[PDB]
Amino acid sequence: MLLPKRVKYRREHRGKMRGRAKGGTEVHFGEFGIQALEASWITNRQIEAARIAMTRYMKRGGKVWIKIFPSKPYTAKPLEVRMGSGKGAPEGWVAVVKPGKVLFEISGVSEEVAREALRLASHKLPIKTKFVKRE
Amino acid sequence: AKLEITLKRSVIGRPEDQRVTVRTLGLKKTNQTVVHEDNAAIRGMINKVSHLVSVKEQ
Amino acid sequence: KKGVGSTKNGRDSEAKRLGAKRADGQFVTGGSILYRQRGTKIYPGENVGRGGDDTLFAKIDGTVKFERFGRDRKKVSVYPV
RNA sequence: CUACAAGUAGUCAGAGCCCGUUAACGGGUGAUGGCGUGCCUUUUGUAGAAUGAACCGGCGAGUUACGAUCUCGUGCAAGGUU
RNA sequence: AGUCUUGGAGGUAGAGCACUGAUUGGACUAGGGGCCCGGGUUACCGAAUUCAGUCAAACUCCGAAUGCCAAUGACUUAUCCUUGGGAGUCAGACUGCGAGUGAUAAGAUCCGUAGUCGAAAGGGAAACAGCCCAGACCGCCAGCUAAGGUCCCAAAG
RNA sequence: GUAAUAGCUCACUGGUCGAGUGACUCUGCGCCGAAAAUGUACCGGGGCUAAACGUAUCACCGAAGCUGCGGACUGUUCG
RNA sequence: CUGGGGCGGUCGCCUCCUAAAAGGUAACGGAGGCGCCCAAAGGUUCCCUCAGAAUGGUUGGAAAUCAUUCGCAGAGUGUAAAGGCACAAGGGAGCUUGACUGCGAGACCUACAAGUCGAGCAGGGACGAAAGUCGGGCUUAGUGAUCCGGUGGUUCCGCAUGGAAGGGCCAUCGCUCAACGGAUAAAAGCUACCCCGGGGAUAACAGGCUUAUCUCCCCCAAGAGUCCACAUCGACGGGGAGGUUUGGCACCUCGAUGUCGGCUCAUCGCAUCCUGGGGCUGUAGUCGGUCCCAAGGGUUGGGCUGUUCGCCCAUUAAAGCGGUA
RNA sequence: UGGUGGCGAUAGCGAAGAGGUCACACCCGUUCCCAUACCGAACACGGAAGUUAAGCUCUUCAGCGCCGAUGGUAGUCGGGGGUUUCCCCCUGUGAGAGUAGGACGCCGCCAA
Repeated sequence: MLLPKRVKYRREHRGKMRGRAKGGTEVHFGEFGIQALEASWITNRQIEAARIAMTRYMKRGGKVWIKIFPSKPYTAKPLEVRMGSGKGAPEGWVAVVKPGKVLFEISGVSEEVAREALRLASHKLPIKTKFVKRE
Repeated sequence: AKLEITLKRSVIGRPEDQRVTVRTLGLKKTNQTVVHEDNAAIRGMINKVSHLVSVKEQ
Repeated sequence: KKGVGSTKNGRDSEAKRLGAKRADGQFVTGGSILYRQRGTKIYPGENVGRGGDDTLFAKIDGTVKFERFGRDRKKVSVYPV
């Protein structure tokens, strides 16, 4: 459950996930990676689920290199409450994702193993994905 | 040169700016032929509209 | 039903209508102001003066022109006929 | 004119039938077809399942005095008026 | 007033890391261990530095489109200013776009912007204030079209 | 498969047989995933395998738009 | 004010974001500050330039002070932030009080009230040789009307005249009047004993939109299951349906839509409780579990509680879940 | 050469070299003007024995920094469309980054 240690503002606007990514569109730390085909917010619980999934499938395998970090916080008012009276309290932390963006990489491991692990992770994630490799 | 301009389409539901460009061309009714000269200003104007208008250079 | 409150972030100052007030190539009278600001986004130039509020005014009549102090720094000036 | 037809009730088209005018592309009915959710208020918006009216008739709501001001007009004009 | 031209201010979108903050991995390493004789080894941790990489409404080395302000003339269009008399309005709605709050839920709410309704009938969307097309002096048993449509309800393949 | 074994299979190999047969990327249109309450009930209906979808072409219909003809009024310029 | 009201919180001013590249722009939107301070922290003249790092060096120490090279700026700028400033607006020294009087072309902002800038003229000065700068501070907040009184000054008036009282003009003081454009110099509560005028402009029921929540279904599958993921369960995570819950919004209804439970009357859906027909099984049989098709019919009587719900007794093939204001 | 001004560091940083009889500097001493919170470092005052080392000028370079195209892309006014927390099509516009490359200076006035 990743966390930014320190932040300026505990409360931010949400934002808009228009367009494609700026960077991180291609694997370069590792060999076999995964990228997105949509745009969405992703949570520390999602990423750690995917991470531990692939690492359990691999059991010693090489290196991973996540390519993101949930910097963004997201609020949520308490339950059964009218509107207004200030912005809701923070709940967790979020990473924002554009399409064309690489999320997880892999090295030290064969292609079939990598593809299967990333499949497993994709099923923990909400969005549509693609298997990718380095050029 | 000269050119005729006609309202292929109406202004209702269009912004004031291009509505007034039309009225400045001298157009009050649909399918209204109006003559002007092949001046760059007017050409820029009909470019600014370009979707209410049909044009016929003489 | 529940009960909540205490936003304590609910104010802001009165908007002060900064920016330029006259344009390049525009004729100007003596004493007219040109660019309200805070500090110097823009400096004065010829026949132009700064006030205690860092505001720029024309000392004479003339025409306005904005330019640059060489690099990354701007200027105004009034040039008469 | 009407007893296999649904209709804010009319309108337009229209056959048949009956008449014959303030004599003119006339009148009364109207099978049948098409279109069509009343009036007023108040509303962002009412056919409105929001309000009011059973119906008919009558009565029933922005005026008068004084003063100010504007316009128009008339008369007289650096003088007008009681 | 509109357009064309010219010149301006303005730091948004976008993009980027030069600042501030957040952040991934690697290299080296101060230093601190554990191991041997003040040293001598360790990949046991490891500062800073460095390489490469991601991110930002309250961060910018940069920076548009549009819009805004003016000048010149050109073309076109006629509404503009002042003074005075008289008002009404200050419950707005939806739609599209950009934003916020919300759960990037609401025919939600609140702002900006353009339109329509309001105050606008007509044709289509089955019906259907706000959508698409389009603006009603009146008549005509004439015609050309828009949106939308052409097997029958229902005009047209 | 056995408690272990055993046993059965398989990879793989050779033989017969005589033409295609197997992995992947992208992409169009589709299938499942798919349940609710007076009655088919998310084409308006009939019904449609073209009367659907996609591209292109020409025709036609289609409004109180526009035009034509004729009247009324207002305004501007000279009836 | 209020996403009904009440309670809470706030009420004026300044800075930033939201704000959509002029300006402006809301919300019980996000972050922070003010109700001052300096008689030098002002003016002028002249001077020079920071923070940190590495070296060396008692006490000196990681960290004073020290020389030392690196060093646009990482410091400072009275205070919050933004803008801006290193040719200084930052830091020192000398002399001084322009933190002046009368004014003010012309501009900005603006409903008004008001607020802001301002060259330049006169008088008298300060610093400087001189040019020349100085009408407070680096700019932006640091404050409030009028009436009423008070103080000082005044070639103003002073009810027959002279004076006077008193008033006027000028300067100035007195208010968290903070609910900060201030209703009074002067003011808290209950009403279920209540009343009038209005409202669906605004709440409770129901309806509607949404579906966070609720119920149900599903995906990946680690793992449990002696072995074995998928007989049955299914973690961390993910995606949907429904519109029976708690709710959110306020769209009809306040010129009246009666609101829990129960009785009678039924009716519909099926995500089926039984009955019927099947697949799989960690199904020997009997009984079962789970899943699939099936809504034809049926789906108990009592005790307690107003109760719904629920617990209990005894039965039943079974004692279904819901919708219909 | 020296002085003095103008133009966005295309002027700078950095490395390497060359020159100074004139000139500019460095440099020699405080008796006076004046000064150093310490003082002749600096500021002032006077001087010119020697030094091109430094500063200053002139050459070189493209390591740093700086400038900077074209094309393409994002974005986008406008128009239109669609399975619409977004996406797509069209006229037009059009960056940043990354390149190509440019550049270790251009222009003036005075004095010998």
